[PDB]
Amino acid sequence: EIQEAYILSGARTPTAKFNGSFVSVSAPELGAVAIKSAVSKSGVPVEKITDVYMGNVLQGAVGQAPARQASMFAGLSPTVESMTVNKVCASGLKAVALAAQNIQLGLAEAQVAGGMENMSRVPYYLPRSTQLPPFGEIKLQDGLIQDGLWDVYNQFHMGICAEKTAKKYEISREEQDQYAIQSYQRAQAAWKENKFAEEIAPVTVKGKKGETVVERDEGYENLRIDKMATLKPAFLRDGTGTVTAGNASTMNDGASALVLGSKAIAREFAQGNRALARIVSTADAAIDPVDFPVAPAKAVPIALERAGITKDQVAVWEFNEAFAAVIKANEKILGLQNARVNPLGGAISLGHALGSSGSRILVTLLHQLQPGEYGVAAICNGGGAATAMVVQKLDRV
Amino acid sequence: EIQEAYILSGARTPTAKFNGSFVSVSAPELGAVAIKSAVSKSGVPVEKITDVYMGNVLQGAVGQAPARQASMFAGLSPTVESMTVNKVCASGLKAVALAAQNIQLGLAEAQVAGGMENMSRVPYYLPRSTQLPPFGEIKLQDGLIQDGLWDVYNQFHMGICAEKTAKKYEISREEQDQYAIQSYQRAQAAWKENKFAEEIAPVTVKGKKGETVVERDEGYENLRIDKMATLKPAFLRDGTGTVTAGNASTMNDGASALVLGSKAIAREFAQGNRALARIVSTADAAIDPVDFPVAPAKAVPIALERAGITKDQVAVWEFNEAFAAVIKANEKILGLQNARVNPLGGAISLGHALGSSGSRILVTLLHQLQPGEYGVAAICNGGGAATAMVVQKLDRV
Amino acid sequence: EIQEAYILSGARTPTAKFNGSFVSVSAPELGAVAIKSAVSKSGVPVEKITDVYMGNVLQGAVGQAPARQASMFAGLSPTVESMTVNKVCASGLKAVALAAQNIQLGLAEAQVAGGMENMSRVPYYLPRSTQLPPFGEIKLQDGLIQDGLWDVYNQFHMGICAEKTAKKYEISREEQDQYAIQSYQRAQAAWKENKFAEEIAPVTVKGKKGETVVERDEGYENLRIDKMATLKPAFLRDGTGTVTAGNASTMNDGASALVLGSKAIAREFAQGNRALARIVSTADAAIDPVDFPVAPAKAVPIALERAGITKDQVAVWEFNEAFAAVIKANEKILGLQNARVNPLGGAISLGHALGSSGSRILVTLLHQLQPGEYGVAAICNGGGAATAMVVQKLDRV
Amino acid sequence: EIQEAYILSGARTPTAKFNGSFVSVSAPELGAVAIKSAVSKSGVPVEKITDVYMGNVLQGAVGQAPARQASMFAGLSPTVESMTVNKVCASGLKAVALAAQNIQLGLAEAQVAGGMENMSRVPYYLPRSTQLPPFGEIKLQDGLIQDGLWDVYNQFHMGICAEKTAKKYEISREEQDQYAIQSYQRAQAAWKENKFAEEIAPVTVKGKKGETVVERDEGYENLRIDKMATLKPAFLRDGTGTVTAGNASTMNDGASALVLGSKAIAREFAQGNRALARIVSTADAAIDPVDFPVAPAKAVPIALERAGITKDQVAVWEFNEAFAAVIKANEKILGLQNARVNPLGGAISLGHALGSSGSRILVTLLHQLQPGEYGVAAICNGGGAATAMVVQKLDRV
Repeated sequence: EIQEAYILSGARTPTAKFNGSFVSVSAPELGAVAIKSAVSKSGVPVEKITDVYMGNVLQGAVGQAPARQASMFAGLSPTVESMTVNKVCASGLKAVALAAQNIQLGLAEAQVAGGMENMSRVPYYLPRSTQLPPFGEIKLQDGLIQDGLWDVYNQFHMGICAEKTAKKYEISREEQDQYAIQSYQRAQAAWKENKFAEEIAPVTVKGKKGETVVERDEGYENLRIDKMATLKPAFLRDGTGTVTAGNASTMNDGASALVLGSKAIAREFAQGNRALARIVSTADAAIDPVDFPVAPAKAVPIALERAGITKDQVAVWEFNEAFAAVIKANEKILGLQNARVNPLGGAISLGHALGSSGSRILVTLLHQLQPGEYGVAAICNGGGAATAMVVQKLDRV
Repeated sequence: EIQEAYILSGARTPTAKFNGSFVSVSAPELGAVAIKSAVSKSGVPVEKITDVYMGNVLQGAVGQAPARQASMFAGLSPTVESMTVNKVCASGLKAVALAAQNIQLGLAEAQVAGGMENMSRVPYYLPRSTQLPPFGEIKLQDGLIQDGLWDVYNQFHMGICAEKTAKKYEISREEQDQYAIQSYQRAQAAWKENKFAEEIAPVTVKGKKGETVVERDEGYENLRIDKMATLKPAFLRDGTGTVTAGNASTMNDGASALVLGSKAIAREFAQGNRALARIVSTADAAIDPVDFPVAPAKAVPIALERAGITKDQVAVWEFNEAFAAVIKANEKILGLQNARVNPLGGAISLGHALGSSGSRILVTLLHQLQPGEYGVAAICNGGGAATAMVVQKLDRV
Repeated sequence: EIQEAYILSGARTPTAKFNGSFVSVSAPELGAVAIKSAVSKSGVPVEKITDVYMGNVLQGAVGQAPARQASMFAGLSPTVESMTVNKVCASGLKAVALAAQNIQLGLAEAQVAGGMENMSRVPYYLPRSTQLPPFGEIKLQDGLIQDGLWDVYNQFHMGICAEKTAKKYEISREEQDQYAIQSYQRAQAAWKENKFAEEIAPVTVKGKKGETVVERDEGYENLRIDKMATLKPAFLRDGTGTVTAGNASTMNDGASALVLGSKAIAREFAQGNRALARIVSTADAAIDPVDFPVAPAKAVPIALERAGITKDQVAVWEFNEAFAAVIKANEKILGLQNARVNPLGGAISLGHALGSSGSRILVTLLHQLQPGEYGVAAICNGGGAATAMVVQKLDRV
Repeated sequence: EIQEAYILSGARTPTAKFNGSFVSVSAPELGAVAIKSAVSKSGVPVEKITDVYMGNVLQGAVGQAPARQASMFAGLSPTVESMTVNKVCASGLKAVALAAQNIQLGLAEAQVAGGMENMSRVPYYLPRSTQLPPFGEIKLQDGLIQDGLWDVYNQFHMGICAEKTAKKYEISREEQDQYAIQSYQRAQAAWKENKFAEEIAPVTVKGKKGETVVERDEGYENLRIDKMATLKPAFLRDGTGTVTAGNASTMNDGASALVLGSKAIAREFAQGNRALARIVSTADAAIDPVDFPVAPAKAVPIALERAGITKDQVAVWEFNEAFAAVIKANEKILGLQNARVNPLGGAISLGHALGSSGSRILVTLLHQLQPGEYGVAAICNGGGAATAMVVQKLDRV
């Protein structure tokens, strides 16, 4: 009596630059535009949707119950339950898996899930009087670094963890800069062909002078293939530095949302749906924190097993491009050198709104699968962990 | 083939006052102490536990992946997966349901779940350069208020939500103070008889020169019956105010954790476990944000329906005492005036560490049920929601 | 045996915009530039100069002993004594008076004196732990407001003081806005003909890529004659308001410095010096804090009396344009609507670096005086006071 | 033509501990209390007093025109002119020398002058948006440290300057501790005989429980002769260090004020005055910033020559006890190791309100001279400078 869960629809905001277009738009406002567009496209009447689960990594100053904000700003009923989920970078995918579980268990027939992040709006932390010294210099941490990008156990940046997977699998500066230039080109190629028009939910940002409609990603046109090899290593300055701002993910503001359904709900409302797919399997996996870059290589086989398919049976892989080194290490271990991996670009060129990325790569995946094809979305997360989902694209049922 | 999920064991830190015994101990350090104790008391080999789900509502400056830190500081393997959950005050119960689902779907045989909050260590928020005015006065938000206790939709304290439920259900200042007084007395009674010794995991605070072992809830000895009628309203000062510091929960630091298992794991390892129980059902439910106080009245029936039991079959009820007004309104609507609700005290007297409280009431519940008895934990949460769990205490499986 | 004191030099930095070209350049580093130039142009060997007195009304985060910093950055010997003076907006004129007094008493034969402010660099104030509340919202004062522009006794902006001087002496919105347009045109006319080239000392700003040389006042171009009449009252928002951002002075970053000498030093080194003049008198005067705008009307008569001259003998008046309402009020009381007041514009168009403006309007006066002419510099200051100096331009002796 | 100036009265507040009795009382309120007393003991009719000059080193968040605030809170007329003077630690004595100059030129007949500092109330500095990085950790400077106690040129504490002076003049840990023990003992002797009753103006602190009258210095009782030789160096902690919290100035809150008069005003109203004295000479001197400790040794001879007296004609020396090492070094250079130096204690035991201390030592010096005796107040200040005043105590004329 374990049931099956279907993706009926998917939408994402454009991915804006750090301190760019979405500075005045909170993560839940971004969530709201992704959820409004997902429910519209699902063909499901809003009253069947009973829960909104949204990933959000940096919750500081977002106000009470971020997920609940997104739900309410999307115009959903106050009767719809909600939850903000933090599996760091995996938050968005994990949220989709949690919503699927509600359907798999018979507890609900329709769900919305995804993620959201406004990195521009994460704040600095001032401790209260009892945790301040009585005199002398105070250091205030940036939430982006202390909560987002700093390993607790080995007290260094995620960038250093990548440096140590880059050496252990012999992934050079040149190999990394090659993958990054290719991510930028695939993104430019996909935008010229307009491959993101149907998944994208435009954000109307207000203001004093204007009203601007943002409908295009920000940062994918910034490729200077000249400069890329001329960049300093951003994290390791002991001579052996290979990760740079060029060949790593950028910080971004953005959101993404999907509507999920039972077999019954998919049949009645979703048969022609463009993003219609079965959730075949999900899997989480963890190893040592420093080794978070290769966690996906642990999660993917568990997911493939639970789906009873081989690697060769998945048409498209979407792995989140945290760092070029991450993709190349994971390509090596799973033997995916000639697989379709991030064909339209990834987080190096399209951006990384942390809480959203897990569900944004799923939205991108579903739009580039043919009927009957298996897809895989996998994303690594800080602390040494990863979430992978197997999806089968469908025309009906 | 939906499997059954069993609580094998349960522990909680003491609940320390705001700016007290735990200012130096981060929420995940507190988490690790409750987890260490729960796994130890479970009798399950540590390698069979595959996931740690911790509730935590105010994640600011806790550092990356708060639940991951709790799991590692507990000595659990880096192979153990984690996720930190934010359903505001319901976070800790929701985390237990989420872990139960892993077992129900056959994805794991043993879990740890619970919650943690250090309200002392919640920072103030300073926005970055791009959100600050060029000149003129700046307001820094506390963070306890902006993220914890401030409604986004009606821009006012959770306390005003309590005031409106107090008027609507004609719950008097005197009725509130009388419940508050009873909460204090029940907590003093319980501490005199040492009724919390089994469930409490002492915390070792490495102080200035020496080291203090905390094993006693702080706050429950602070009843001044005489002064109770003359306390100022904390939130509403128009003459109609009824909710005070006296009849409201306090801010607190603490953590709580349980070990869950499959039938196979309980049989082989937990026969006769002191806190052994079946998770018979769970329910989430939501209504208008201002009516969050009464959301538990909507969830409890759904959870009783899914257990196939009636109110009268519930031996004891653990409802979170967010405000006296909350417990009285729920007692009215569900007709539980003559049922055993919060027999040993609650949040008014024993404290409210937001992210922990949902799992803290479950731990307290399990230690006061006889073999074969049914119990309900229920907890309201900001944005207008609640979750309720039905448990059946057991000698063996 | 009271000796006379003469002015031999006279320099000022360009007045940069708030958050303009000098954000990187500390008020002392600005002072040093204006000092280096004024000692160079004096002809006096640097070893004869024994003291540096500099105005600076906003000293927060400037570092130890601002005036000292100015002196040392200016290359002057550690043997030179310094003091930083705060008479709010009079600070710069006051420091010249006090340096003159050293010469008037026979304690020294050569002094540098003047003023400096970097309002861009004025900080916000965070109370230490003993003056912070244990929880809830904190207000951080700007300091441009709290220390700079806020009357202590009547808790309102210097702007409100001006409003009450604008009503009392019936000075209308249109009368203010006329004077402002007039000021803006006199500054353009002056810069077109390049009149400030002699008095300005260019500031080389060291940047991340190259070096910029700033030689031009920033803000005198910004006249939109039409928009002036539609600008909202800045300070008084009950309908009756007349004072605007446009008809008021701006916040600015700049410095000014003069070299003073004994008769003996003037004769031996400074005959036919461009700036050469005798300080014939000074006077300070104070009234009610709200009436600080009309305080130059109490100080100029006293200063004339001590000079032993009549109003109609003074060639050029330089009153600081703190507001348009100020200049007009003082034109009505002294009967100067028929005299040369601020011929080359003032603080409305040329800016207002608080601590510098006193000595700035002095340098600007000395450069537009012909031999044997009497000039008066006068400057109102917050708390209800003013400082007036009478000079006599000289070719020799 | 140059007159001479008379001290007619002298008052100070008790010197309160850092974060002690005056936390809630702003520097200008403390100045007001000291001014009220000095005016009241002057037996000058208030309206003859035309100017208030007060030292204040740390003006941040004190509000506009600190000296004006002291004047107005004292009850003096808005008629009265004011100025706040910043010569670091020499501020209060320089203020007295400036006010005298007004009398010595014939510009006034009666002046108030002194200093004030609330080091408890000095704030931390948050730069505005334009001087903050776009992301990453921020350091907030205390303000006591950055403006008060940090050398700009060398980038180290005023305590490191003392450590250099200590080693250059072979002043050992034991020698420094002996002077500090002696300072505490002399201060205890002076308090047991009530030798400060005449000069101390008690401060009334309004609380949220009642009123407190503070009449006694805080800190002079804290001597533990045992624990003094066991204290860790405070500023040089590499093992080389000699200066401790014990043998250095404390941080303190306090204020001090004298009334000054013409020969004509002394005669008509101050014959008999307890504190009555002539200002014989005043001198400022400057050397290398690291050498500030020894700047008094350069300033004293200049002040003596201008007084036309020799060292031996001085009954009592008050040198501000910034560091025990500062006193012992100047004693060596000037050959005053056997002279009457700080007989009733100093800043090491009696505290050190920066802006106040220069005039505080002057009022202490006046109350221990006999008629016809010469006294010297000398005080080193940050940036490598000092101010010395020579007075002659007088019973009349």
